[PDB]
Amino acid sequence: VTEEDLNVLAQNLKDLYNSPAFLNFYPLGEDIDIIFNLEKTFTEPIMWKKDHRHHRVEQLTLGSLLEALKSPCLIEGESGKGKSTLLQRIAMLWASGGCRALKGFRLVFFIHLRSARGGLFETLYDQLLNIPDFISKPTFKALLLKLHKEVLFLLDGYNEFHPQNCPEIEALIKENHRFKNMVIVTTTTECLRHIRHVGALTAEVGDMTEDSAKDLIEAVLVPDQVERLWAQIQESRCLRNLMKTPLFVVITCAIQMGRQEFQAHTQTMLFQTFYDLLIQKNSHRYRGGASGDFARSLDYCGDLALEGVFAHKFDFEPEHGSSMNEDVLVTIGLLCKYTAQRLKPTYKFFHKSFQEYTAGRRLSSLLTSKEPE
Amino acid sequence: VTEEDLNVLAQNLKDLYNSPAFLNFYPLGEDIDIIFNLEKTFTEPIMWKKDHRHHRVEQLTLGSLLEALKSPCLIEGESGKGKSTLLQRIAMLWASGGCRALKGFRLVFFIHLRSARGGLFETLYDQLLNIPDFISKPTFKALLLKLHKEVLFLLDGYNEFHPQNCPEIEALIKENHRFKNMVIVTTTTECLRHIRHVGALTAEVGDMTEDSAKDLIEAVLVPDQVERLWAQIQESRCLRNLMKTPLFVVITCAIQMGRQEFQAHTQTMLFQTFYDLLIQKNSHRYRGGASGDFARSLDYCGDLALEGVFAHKFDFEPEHGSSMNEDVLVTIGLLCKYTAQRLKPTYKFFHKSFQEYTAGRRLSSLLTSKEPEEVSKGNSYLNKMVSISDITSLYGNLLLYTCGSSTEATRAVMRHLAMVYQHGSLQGLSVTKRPLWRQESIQSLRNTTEQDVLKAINVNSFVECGINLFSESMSKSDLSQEFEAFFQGKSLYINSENIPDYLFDFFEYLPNCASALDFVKLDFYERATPPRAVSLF
Repeated sequence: VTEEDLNVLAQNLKDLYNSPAFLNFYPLGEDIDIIFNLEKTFTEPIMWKKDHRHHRVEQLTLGSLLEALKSPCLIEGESGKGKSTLLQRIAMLWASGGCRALKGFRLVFFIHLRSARGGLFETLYDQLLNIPDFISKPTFKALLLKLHKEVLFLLDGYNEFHPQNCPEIEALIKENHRFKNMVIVTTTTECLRHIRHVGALTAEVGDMTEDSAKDLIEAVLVPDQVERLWAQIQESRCLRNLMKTPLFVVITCAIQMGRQEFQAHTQTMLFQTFYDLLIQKNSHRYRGGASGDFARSLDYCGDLALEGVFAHKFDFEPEHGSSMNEDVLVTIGLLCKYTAQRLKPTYKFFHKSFQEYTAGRRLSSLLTSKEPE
Repeated sequence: VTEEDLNVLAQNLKDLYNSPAFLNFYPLGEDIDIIFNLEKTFTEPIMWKKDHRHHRVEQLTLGSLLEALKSPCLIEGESGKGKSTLLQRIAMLWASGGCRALKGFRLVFFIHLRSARGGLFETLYDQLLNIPDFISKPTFKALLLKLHKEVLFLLDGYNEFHPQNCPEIEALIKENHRFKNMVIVTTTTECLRHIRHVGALTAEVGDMTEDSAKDLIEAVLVPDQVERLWAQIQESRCLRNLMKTPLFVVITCAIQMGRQEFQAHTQTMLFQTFYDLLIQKNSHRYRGGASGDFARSLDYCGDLALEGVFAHKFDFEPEHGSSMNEDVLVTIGLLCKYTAQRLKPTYKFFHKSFQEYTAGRRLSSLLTSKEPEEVSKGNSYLNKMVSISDITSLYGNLLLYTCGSSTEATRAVMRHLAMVYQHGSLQGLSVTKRPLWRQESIQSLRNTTEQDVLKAINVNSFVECGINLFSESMSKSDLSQEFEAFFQGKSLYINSENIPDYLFDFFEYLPNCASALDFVKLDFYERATPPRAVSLF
């Protein structure tokens, strides 16, 4: 293998993203479905470049980010599906004849932070698989540098990231000044402060428009069924604004399988299914406690959850000492937190008010409790 | 070996499928026979491409799928013989001079998900066997790619699939974007969601036409024997629609070996043989439990089976916790399930109503049980049901299913038939529908109003149910004091235009109890010509 066939492999890269796995959503193991296939669901992402002060600076979309792009990305957004497969499809835009700055990269490689295997470049072979056999890893670095700007990489899996297989992960980002290719560095936000000193670019995924998010609802629902829902979020302004994030939409999308029109009817009972899903996600992730009883920790801070409605704020600071493990919920996403100086936890995963049902629930846990007191 | 001899091996592939094993059906170890040789039995498959929403999009057959084909297939259908050998014969169509898009592939290889052996390509050698000796596995992949679209592969065995020999199975499908050949990926449906993200094509095997399915019956049966059966599914619309699937056909096909014409006679007793066959298939597949007592789990959910007739639905959600193992039946096929978001189990393997006998059977299991209280528990399931009335819904037929199930015990059933005071239901029925008139009759001369039978309109509706019930436990003279009393104070009225064949049926063992009824009423139009009527008297 030589570099003259990089006009072969490049085409192959364009067909790496030409598959439903990239285009069908939530790609496994559920496949819930979160929403729908990514292409009908896909739209330009609300993002905002931020300052070092810790506040937003300008409003970007990828379409306007294309020529303004720099590397590494410290670009971040609130947890959920997030970067999803939409950046993958952004690559797919590089492979759909997209704007020139998507072709400003002769080769584009999707990268997986979430899974890794020696030899470490073969992770991509263990993922992308289009890796030719002649190219040793040194050869592969030498090859990549033959060009120096003609490759882009998306890193997928920032919380999923663990200590195992940790080296030559920061090398793409920190040693990017000598790796010469550009790259988009995946972030969750709990974690971001682990690379807040590496990336020449940085943006915050702003909450999506409610209206734009209805373009999500549309893909599975009949269009009148969507209009029925459109009447349904008129029920309340708190319901109407749920559509800011695609996740709330997913919360009401999971319900249409049995119904032509529905409500919960409570905005909170909608919210509870999502909490159980949260339990579902973290069962492998108990991170201490017994079985599912890590769940018990949210209950341990239940009178706290009680306090979110009650202390006029959904924001808390985890208790000093062994109870700091309460911020397990940030790990769970019940309480995901914003990196900031003198930072303290909040429930927002997008919309901290989402935690209102649990506060009502704790009261219920009190009402259905073993004794009158 | 080189590629210039791929015009040799290709011909050999065409004779791989040129064998009875491909063409004779169910290919081992039974060979039941399911139906017949595949060629007389073979027809174009009802399939429907589906959307990501989880509903059908268009109606395809393979013949129209030939040029529209894409790869991988997520194409699926309800469990049974399914893809059978019919796709194998589709290959055989590629090797029978078939349409151009079957020859759009220079080489076609049948693949077995069900059995595998290293080296893994030699599985095909251990199956197809036409694998030349020079071709190492790398050589074989390089060779296959020399062409990049000129090979098709059918994967056979999706539930049969296991963890052993699992790698380079998804490589044909997921790494198909670099394997360049097309391929049809076998699916069962319980399993499908394991590749719902790999296949560029996807279709749902729609239930076959009843009429088309008779082309199945024809291959073993004499043609008049088939016509006799054609009269036999006229017995009931539920029987008539059984032919939607080839399996129900197999259920009645297994019976012709001793008979020129037959019935079960119950649509359910037909259904029971199929259940036992289900037990037969899964004995190697006990998947927990002791011996055959995995069967006991359906019984464990027996009061559930009871509920399928009873909870107006054959659909259930398996119990949270260790009992989720109940969906063993999905593994068994008693309850196969549709993949879908927020999915819960159903009995359909094709036609979930098939489970109606087991619900009747559970009641029987209660009636034949070691003690009177379990029987009364079975009886308490009759505190659930109001008269024949419920012929409109799942418990109507239920007493039938109770009876095909048990003998003497249906006297208990006859007791509730005496506990009927509702007269069925009067909705949608009128004493002025039988004559077809809006004007005074002879029956009208007997009364001061236009109506009256209407009030107790289903007095003879009861009788049709009754002849079936009499017939179902084959209840002879044993249940006669009851039936003299059950049709008492009632009248039956027949039109000549709509004369049933089933009235001489009751007259099996008890024609005399006809005089429990008051008047049998007959309307004779068009011509005085009634020899068919008298034959009854």
